[PDB]
Amino acid sequence: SGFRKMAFPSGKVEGCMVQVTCGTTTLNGLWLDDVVYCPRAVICTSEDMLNPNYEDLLIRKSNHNFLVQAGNVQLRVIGHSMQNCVLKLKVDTANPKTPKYKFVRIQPGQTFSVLACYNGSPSGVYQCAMRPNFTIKGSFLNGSCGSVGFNIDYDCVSFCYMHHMELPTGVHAGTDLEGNFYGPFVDRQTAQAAGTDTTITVNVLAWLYAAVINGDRWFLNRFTTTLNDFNLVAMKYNYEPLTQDHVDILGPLSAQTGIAVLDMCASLKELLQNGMNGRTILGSALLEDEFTPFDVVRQCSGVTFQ
Amino acid sequence: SGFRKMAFPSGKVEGCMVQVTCGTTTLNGLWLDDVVYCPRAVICTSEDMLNPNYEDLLIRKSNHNFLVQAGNVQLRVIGHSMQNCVLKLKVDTANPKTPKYKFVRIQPGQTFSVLACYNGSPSGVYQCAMRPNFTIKGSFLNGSCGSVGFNIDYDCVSFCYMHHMELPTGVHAGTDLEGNFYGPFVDRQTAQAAGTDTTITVNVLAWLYAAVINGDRWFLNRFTTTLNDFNLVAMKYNYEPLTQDHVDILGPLSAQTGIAVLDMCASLKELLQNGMNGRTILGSALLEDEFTPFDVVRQCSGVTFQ
Amino acid sequence: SGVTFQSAV
Amino acid sequence: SGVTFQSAV
Repeated sequence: SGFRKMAFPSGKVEGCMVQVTCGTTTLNGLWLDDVVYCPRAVICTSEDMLNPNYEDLLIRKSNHNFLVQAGNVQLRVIGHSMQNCVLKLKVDTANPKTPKYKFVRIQPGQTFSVLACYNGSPSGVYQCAMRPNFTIKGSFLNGSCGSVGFNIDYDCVSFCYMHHMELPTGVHAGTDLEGNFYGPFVDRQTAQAAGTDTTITVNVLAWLYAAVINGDRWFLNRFTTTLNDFNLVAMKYNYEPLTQDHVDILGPLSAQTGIAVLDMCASLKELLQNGMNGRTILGSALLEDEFTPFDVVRQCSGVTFQ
Repeated sequence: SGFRKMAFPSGKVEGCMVQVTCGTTTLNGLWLDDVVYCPRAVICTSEDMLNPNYEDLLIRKSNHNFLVQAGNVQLRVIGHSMQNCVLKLKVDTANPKTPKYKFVRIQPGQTFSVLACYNGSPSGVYQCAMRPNFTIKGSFLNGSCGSVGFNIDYDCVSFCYMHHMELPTGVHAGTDLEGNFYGPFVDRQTAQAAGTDTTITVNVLAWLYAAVINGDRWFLNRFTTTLNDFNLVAMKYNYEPLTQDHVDILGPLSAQTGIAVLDMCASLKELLQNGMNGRTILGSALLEDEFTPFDVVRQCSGVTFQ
Repeated sequence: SGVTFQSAV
Repeated sequence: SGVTFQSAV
């Protein structure tokens, strides 16, 4: 029993973190096989960031302008190239700790673990979601640039996020591991702001199912709703529309608990319309949207507390 | 910026997890040097648990009754002994991945990371606190027995918790790494229940300081309080008394933010008396008590967003 | 209730 | 504001 915001064990990623330095700028990189991946902003002074032309800035650099430190060992850079907003530094040594891995670009609403790192040294691990507005609500300080987000499935690390910057509202923006930003953001010092965000409806429904599996039913009701009528209410409360695909994805949780998806939707509609009136769900006084249906299945028992 | 429930990177502990089997019972153990540590309940059938005499049960076992599996390798047990509620199995091979480590027995209100594990395989990492009633609000399923909690300080792992059981309210009880339960609990199938719990006042104050460091001040006020008067209100709301030592511990956060501890106490008194009236702090609609003053300092910038 | 030991079979 | 790149010096 119990339900916690749970990250994946971070050891497979810890063994990949290194420090990259170019000139006076230092940040983290990810060392897989004989390549180190890091934000291309490592080549910029803070003055370069106002209107960088990265192709122009990088042609001015040579391999020896890049210092890569892995623990107590300097790795010699023997090639470099830029892919979107990431730099790829070929080094003379393959990381003996390279896990089985993939790079994946995730959809909004998916969750992942972040290994926050400073100067190549992992600091902490936490779980977060890609928001609908393509920011993450992370926890990052100066020096965190280059930290990665990931999911793990049967000892294969799927990397999905590399950290680049913090927006004025304190939320975070970054790229996939091929250097493509999530959202409209760019690696330039210019006005950029997070768009209005929305709540991830299918994840709130999954978490209501987690609450039932763990033995709680107080918020349920005898009603149902049509998908169309639910979405009319969702739109009013700044929730994303629920699609039939989301309904299908919630099938396994629905089957485990005996609560039809549209019936859980009627429960959520009532919660949005009336509030919680002093009650909590899974220890929270707000509706939580950072657990996917897969997260719930992975963490909860396969036997419901009836 | 940002503030998340953050665990320590779990890799140093992942390399220590093994599976221990005695008869039909399997659980997790912790392999450090040439010793494996696990709950002594591994030697019990479910019938033995009604009124076990563990000294009697263990004298009936030999070294070869214990099967220890580390990944793809069987470790041969060459000695065994019982220390309180933990069993120590001496094996023929020292774990080459043993980190620098200590065993520590923590005080209530301290936090730690839990590496949830099944059949010797780590599943997830999350952060929790030792509650005042000496339970933890974890997330554990069958097979999780033997999973450990820990803190890390400069590459030294301080292990503080080994998981043993789940109480009827769904909260969790276990031991230090020397096998002494936290709280009044025993490793026997008998009526046991968590005592009434309380809120960890010094941790709520630390988290209010985290909120200020991150740029938020809405809940502050122009008032102060005496320590005695604060504790009169704390007692009314089921908060632990704040001691002068707790006040001293909050010194560094007070100095960073310019908010006297007793002034933050006046803020908390007002929050307890009036509620939040629809507002949130650090994304929560409840007052959070699972961050210690040290957790806040470790995660927050050393420069306040003024 | 009683308690639940969380070994595996 | 602008944005904050989070490298180190």
